[PDB]
Amino acid sequence: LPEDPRWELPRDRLVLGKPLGEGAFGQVVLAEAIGLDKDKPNRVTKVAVKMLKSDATEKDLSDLISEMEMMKMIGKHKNIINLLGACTQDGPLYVIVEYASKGNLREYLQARRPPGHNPEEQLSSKDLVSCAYQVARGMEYLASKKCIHRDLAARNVLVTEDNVMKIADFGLAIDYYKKTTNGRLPVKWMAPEALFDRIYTHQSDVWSFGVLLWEIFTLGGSPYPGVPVEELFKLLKEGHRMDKPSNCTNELYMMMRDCWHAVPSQRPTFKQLVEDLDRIVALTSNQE
Ligand SMILES: CCOc1cccc(-c2ccc3c(NC(=O)c4ccccc4)n[nH]c3c2)c1
Ligand SMILES: [Cl-]
Repeated sequence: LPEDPRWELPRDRLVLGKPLGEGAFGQVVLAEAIGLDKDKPNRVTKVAVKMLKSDATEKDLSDLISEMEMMKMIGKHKNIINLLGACTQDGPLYVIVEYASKGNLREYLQARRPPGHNPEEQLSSKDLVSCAYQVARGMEYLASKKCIHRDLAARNVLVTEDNVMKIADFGLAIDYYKKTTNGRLPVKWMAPEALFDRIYTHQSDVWSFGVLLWEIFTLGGSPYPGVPVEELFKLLKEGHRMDKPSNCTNELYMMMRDCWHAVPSQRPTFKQLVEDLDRIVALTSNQE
C-alpha cells in the first residue's frame, strides 16, 4: 500500500499488547506508542491497534483500508474515536486509534448499577444526562461531516479513563437474526424505514439515538427482552413504543418519543438534541 506521511508511524514505535473488544470490532489490541507526537518523542501513549486476523480475505483487507481512509476524511472530535496513525509499510497493516480504558457504555453503565453485585462507582442523574449530551455532540459532529452511523447503540460508544464518551465504528459502510457478542439483536436499534425500506439517513440515526437514551436511563437495559425478529416487526408496524424507564424525567422520555417519531422529517436533529441536552444537564441534580 502507498505510504501516507500524514499518518505513518515506524513499526518499532509500537509495543503490541493483549486483545480488547471481544472480537466485536475485529482484531483490536492494546499497544503503547512511543513518540506518537513528533513534538514529544520520549512519551508513551496507550492506543488501540486494529489489524487483520490470520485467515483474513482480500475483502477483509479492503474494509480495514476503507475504514482508515474515512477517519482521515472525517477529522477530529472529542466525542469520537480518533485516528492517531498507521503502520502501512514493511509488515501487516496497523491502524492506530484512541484507547478507551473503561470499555463500551453498556458495560460501563451495568458495572455502576446500585447493589443487588456491590460496585466501586455510582452515577448521578447529571452524569447520565451528561453521557447523553456527549453522544449527541459526537453524532452532531459526524452528521456535519455527512457520516451516517447505521448502528448507533451503547455497545458502539466507548468510555475513556476520564469518562469521555466516544462514538466508535462510524468509519465502516445485513442478517436480521445475527446477534451481538452480548446476545442482543441489532434490529432493535433500527428505524422502521431503515429496517423495512433499507433507507438510512441522519434521521434513522436519531431513532437509534432514542434507543440509546433508553439504554442510558435503564443503566444498560436490554430493549425488548425476549422479543424475536418477527415479533419486533409486528411491534413496529402497530406503532409500539417502549415504556418510560424508572428514574427518568417526563422531559427525557418525551425526547425519546420525539426521536421515535413515525415520520423521519418530524424527529429532532442532533443539533436540536445537543441544545436541549445542554440546557437539561445544567438543570439536573448531581445530589442523587
Ligand atoms: C480503524 C478502525 O478502528 C476501530 C474500529 C472499531 C473499534 C475500534 C476500537 C475498539 C475498542 C477500543 C477500546 N477499548 C476497548 O475495546 C476496551 C474493552 C474492554 C475494556 C477496556 C477497553 N479503546 N479504543 C478502541 C477502539 C477501533
Ligand atoms: Cl448490546
